[PDB]
Amino acid sequence: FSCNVDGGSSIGAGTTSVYVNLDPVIQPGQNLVVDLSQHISCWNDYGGWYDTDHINLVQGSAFAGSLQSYKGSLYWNNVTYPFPLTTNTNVLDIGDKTPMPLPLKLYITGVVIKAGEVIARIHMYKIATLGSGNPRNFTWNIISNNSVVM
Ligand SMILES: COc1ccccc1O[C@@H]1O[C@H](CO)[C@H](O)[C@H](O)[C@H]1O
Repeated sequence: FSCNVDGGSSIGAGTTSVYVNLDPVIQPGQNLVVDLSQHISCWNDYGGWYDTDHINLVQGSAFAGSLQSYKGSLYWNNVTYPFPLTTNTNVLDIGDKTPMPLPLKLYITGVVIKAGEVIARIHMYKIATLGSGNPRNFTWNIISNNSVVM
């Protein structure tokens, strides 16, 4: 099982930065959408649904540092969860070698967000089908490319 970010080199586990464009200006009523399907894709390393991968997001996934006070929602694979995540999400099954963009969106409710700032840490868990399933942990550190004001 492997993923990449913005079509980059393969990732089998660990923490990776994911850079996103955010609305440069917001008013207190406005909530920011962060469509992570535009950046993260994963695939089965055999294809053919032979040793199928099972992926979910993990309890404890949350906003980072400054935004710990923020509220939001996390859309994952047909369900919209409160964010930060207080439970593990449903499982997405990955069996094709053709990359699947992750069905993952984050909704977030002067300068409030800095470019280069980690705004959320999303923990993802993988376990396959054969043997022990060779479980792996991924963390996606979501970082804004730009300032967001007000
Ligand atoms: C990059 O690693 C691989 C390269 C080539 C073929 C298989 C590879 O890893 C296996 O992939 C499987 C299907 O995704 C399952 O995820 C196994 O658990 C994992 O060991």
